[PDB]
Amino acid sequence: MDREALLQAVKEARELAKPRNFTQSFEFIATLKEIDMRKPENRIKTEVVLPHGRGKEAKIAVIGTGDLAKQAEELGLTVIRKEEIEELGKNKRKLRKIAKAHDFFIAQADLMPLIGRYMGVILGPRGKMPKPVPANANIKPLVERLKKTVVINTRDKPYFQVLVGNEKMTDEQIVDNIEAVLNVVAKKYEKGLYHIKDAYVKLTMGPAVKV
Ligand SMILES: [Cl-]
Ligand SMILES: [Cl-]
Ligand SMILES: [Cl-]
Repeated sequence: MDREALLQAVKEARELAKPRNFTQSFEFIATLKEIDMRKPENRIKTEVVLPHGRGKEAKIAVIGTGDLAKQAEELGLTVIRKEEIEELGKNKRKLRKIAKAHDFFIAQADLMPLIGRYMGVILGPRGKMPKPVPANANIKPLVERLKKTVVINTRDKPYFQVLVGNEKMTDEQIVDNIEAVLNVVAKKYEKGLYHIKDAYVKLTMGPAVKV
């Protein structure tokens, strides 16, 4: 599965897709062979920074006080202050809304207990448990990475699908992004990309094109 094959798949996925009145995203899909997904160690749940980003930036919320909140404000992010944590635990409807509206959460490390007690019941099952940072952290670099980040998640099945860009990006960009995703698999298993059984590219409402 070389770059030429990937470009061909992206190109055809783009061409086959019917026009729709929204900007469609590119999705990359892979099945795995000869990997025992019954062993938890073989499962993948890994963030990947896409070199050209997602198409539209991921939305990030920050749970923090003091200078963490200041930084979040300076970066234009949703801020959830310490007082709001208990409130959101009460108002789970609102918490669901906030969870849906964001792709990643960053949290002041010392707030993790409070977050687990009150918000984790909603965030955890959605895979949006916050990632902790030290209270003195400069979060700008992390935020910039997360804006371009997608998650590869197989759960317990030899399959994943992941966002790799949108149609306003170039084919070359989509392929770079797909390569970044594949590198996770390459690094994960002893024989790496040997374990790719079949791979596909599609636009949101277009057909899946096999690589
Ligand atoms: Cl990465
Ligand atoms: Cl969600
Ligand atoms: Cl291109």
